[PDB]
Amino acid sequence: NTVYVFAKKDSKYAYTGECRSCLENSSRPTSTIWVSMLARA
Amino acid sequence: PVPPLSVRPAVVMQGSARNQDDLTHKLADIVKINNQLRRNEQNGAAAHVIA
Amino acid sequence: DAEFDEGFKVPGFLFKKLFKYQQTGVRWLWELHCQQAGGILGDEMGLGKTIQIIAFLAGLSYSKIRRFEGLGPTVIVCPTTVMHQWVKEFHTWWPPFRVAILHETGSYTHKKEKLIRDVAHCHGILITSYSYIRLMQDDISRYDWHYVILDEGHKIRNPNAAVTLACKQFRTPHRIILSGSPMQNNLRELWSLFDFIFPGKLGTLPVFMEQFSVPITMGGYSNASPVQVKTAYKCACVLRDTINPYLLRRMKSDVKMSLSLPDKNEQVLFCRLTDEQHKVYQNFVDSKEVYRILNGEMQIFSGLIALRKICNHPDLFSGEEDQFGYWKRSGKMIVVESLLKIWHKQGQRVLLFSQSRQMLDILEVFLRAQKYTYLKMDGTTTIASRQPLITRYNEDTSIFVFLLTTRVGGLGVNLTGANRVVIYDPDWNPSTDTQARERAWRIGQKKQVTVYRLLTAGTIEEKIYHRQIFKQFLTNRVLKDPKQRRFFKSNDLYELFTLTSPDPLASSSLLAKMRARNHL
DNA sequence: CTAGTTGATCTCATATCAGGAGAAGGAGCAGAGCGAATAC
RNA sequence: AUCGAGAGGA
DNA sequence: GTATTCGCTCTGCTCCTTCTCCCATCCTCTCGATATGAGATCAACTAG
Ligand SMILES: Nc1ncnc2c1ncn2[C@@H]1O[C@H](COP(=O)(O)OP(=O)(O)O)[C@@H](O)[C@H]1O
Ligand code: BEF
Ligand SMILES: [Mg+2]
Repeated sequence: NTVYVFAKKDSKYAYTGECRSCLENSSRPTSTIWVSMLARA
Repeated sequence: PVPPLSVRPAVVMQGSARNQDDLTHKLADIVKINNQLRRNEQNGAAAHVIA
Repeated sequence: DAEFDEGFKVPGFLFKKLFKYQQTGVRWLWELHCQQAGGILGDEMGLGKTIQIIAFLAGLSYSKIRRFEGLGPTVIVCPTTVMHQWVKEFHTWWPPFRVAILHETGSYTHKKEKLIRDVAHCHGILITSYSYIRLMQDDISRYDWHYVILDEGHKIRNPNAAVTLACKQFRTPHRIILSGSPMQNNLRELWSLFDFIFPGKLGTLPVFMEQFSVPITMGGYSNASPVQVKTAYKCACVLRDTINPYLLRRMKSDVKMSLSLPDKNEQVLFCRLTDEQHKVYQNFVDSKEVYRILNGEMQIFSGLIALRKICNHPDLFSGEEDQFGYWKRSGKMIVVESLLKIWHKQGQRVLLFSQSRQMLDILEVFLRAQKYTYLKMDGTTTIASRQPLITRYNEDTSIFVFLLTTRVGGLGVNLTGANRVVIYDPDWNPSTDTQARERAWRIGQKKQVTVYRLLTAGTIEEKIYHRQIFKQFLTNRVLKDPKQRRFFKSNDLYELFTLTSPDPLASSSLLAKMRARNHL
C-alpha cells in the first residue's frame, strides 16, 4: 500500500511507480498496480 | 528406443515395494497414449481428436 | 422350388424341411444380401440358426446368382466345440459343399496356409475358431472371402479384444453373426456387434455411448427421475428402430406353438449355507482383506472370487469321509444330492453346469462317490472328442449326469438327450447362464425340461443374480420392448461383501411422430 | 504310427521485483539498379 | 534406497 | 533515340524479438515424501 518510485537503468522506462495495494483485513492477496513512465511527440 | 533396465533401475525399497525410475514411468505414459492413439487412428476418430 | 424376389431359388426338398420362421429368416438373409449389408440372426438358442444359414447358402450357390458365381469362398468362425457340429450339419443338409476345418484337429495334415488357399480358390467353406482368426489374421484376410458368418458372434462383444479387431478386417460386406444373445452386459457389446456387421449404423463408439448408452442405462437405475426414464424410453425406441432391419430375433414364445416344444420351467432355488460354510464366509467378510477392498486399496477380484469359491464349496480351508470336496460341507451340494436322488429314481437325465472347473472336479468326485454314471466335458478335454462325447450322451440313456463348464458346455452344442438342467453357480454374465439352460430346451427335445438355478441365500451369489437381472432388464429394454420396469430390488452398490443369511409419408404422420418423440 | 497327459503362454472376462549475454529470425525502410514505358 | 529440502564446515 | 522516368526486385542494414545457455570446489548432518481362472494353442512328452 506504499508507492515506491524506482528507476531501472536497463529498461524501456525512465521511472516506474508501483503500489502493492492490499485491503487491511486479509480478504484477498495483495493486488499490485504499476504506473510507469514510457522511455524517451 | 526403450533403454534397458540398467539405464532405469527399479530400486527396491526398505520393504518389497519396487519403485520404478522416472524413465520407466514416462515410458508408461508414452506407451499408454501410443496404444490409445493407435486404436483411435485404426478406428474412426475425429481429425481434431486424432490431432 | 421356392422363388424369391429377383433370382434366388432354394431347392424345394431343402425348403420343405425348414419351418415357417426359418424360411422367413432365409428371406431376411437374402434381403440383406441384396442390400449388401450384414445382420444378426438373434433367434434364441435352439431355434435353429445353423440350418437357416446352411439353407440360405445352399440356395445362394444353387441359384447361380450374380467375381463370384453363386457362392464364393466363405469363412465360418465358431467356438471350437461346435466346428465338427457345423461340418455335420453342412454334410447332412447340403452335401455338395466342401467344408474344411482350419484347426489342429482338422482333416488336412499339411500346412494350414495351403488349406486356406485351397478353400479360397475352390469356393469352399472354411470353418475356423476365433483363436485361429486372431492368430492367422495375416493369411485369413488376403483372399477376398464372400461370407464371414460368425457363429456365437457375441465373442466379438469387446470392441478392443484382438479377436474383434481381427474379425473386423474382412473386406466383404456380407457379415453375419449367429448369437441368440447379442447383448450380455451393456450396450457397448451391441455397438461392437453392429460395427462388425454394418460399420456405420451405430456411429463411432464415443457417439454411441453419449447418445444411447448413458441415457438408456442411466434411466434403468432405481433412483431414476421420471424425466430421465422418459428420455431412456425415447433413446431405446430410437435404437430399436435403428437396429430393426439388421437384427432378426425370434423368441421361443412366438415359435413355440408352431414348433411343438415340450413344457419348460425355470425355478430358482435359494440354497442355505451350512454351519461350516457360513462360518468361513462370516470369517472372510470379517477379514482384513475385504476391509482393504472396501477402502479401495486392493482390487475387488480377490474378495469376489474368494466369496464365490466359499459359496460353491469351502475349498479355501480343505477340512474318514472328510476328504477334499466332501458334499455335506456345502449347502448347494446337499441340494444337488437330493435333486440327483429324486431325478435318478424318476429315470431322468440331468445336465449339471458349473462356472468353475475346480467345482466341476469336486462335483465329479461327489458323483463317483455315488453310483451315478457321469460324463464330463470342460476346457481341458480335447476338442476332437467333444462332439463325440455330446453324441454319446445324446445316444445312450445309461449315462445319467452330464457335467459341464458353462463356457464350453454352453455356447451352441445340442444336448437334447438331457432332461433336467441344474446351473450350480451363477455367473456375472446372464447370457452364460441363459445359453447353459437352453442347451436342453431345443429342437428335438421330446421331454419336459426344467431349469434349477442354485443360489446361496444372502451371499454373494444372490447379489450376482441381482446384477445379472439388472443386465437382463437392460437388454430387454432394447431387444423386446422399451417399456421395461425399472430394477428396484437393489441399488447395485459395493456392499456385496456382506453376509445376510435369511431366517411417401405426407408430412403429417412423420410430423406427428416427430412431435410424439419430442414430447417424451 | 498315434492318441492321451503336462506345462507354458496368451486372451478374455468378471465392478464400480534486484540476470545477463549472445546468436538466430523476421521486419520495415532505404536505396541501388535495371527492365520496360511514355515522351520530347 | 531414491528424490527433494534445509542447516552447517573449509 | 534518348531522356526520363519508373515499377519492380535484390539485397542489405539496424533493430527488435526469441530463445537458449550459464551461473566455484569439496565435505557433514537432519528431515519429509515416495487379481484369478477358463479356454485355446502348442510343444513335449508319455505312453498305447
Ligand atoms: N428345420 C429343421 N428340421 C430339423 N431339425 C432342425 C431344423 N432346424 C434346426 N434343427 C435342429 O435343431 C438343433 C438346433 O439348431 P442349431 O442351429 O444347431 O442351434 P442354434 O440355432 O441355437 O445355433 C440342431 O441339432 C438341428 O439339427
Ligand atoms: F444359439 Be446356439 F447355437 F443354440
Ligand atoms: Mg449354433
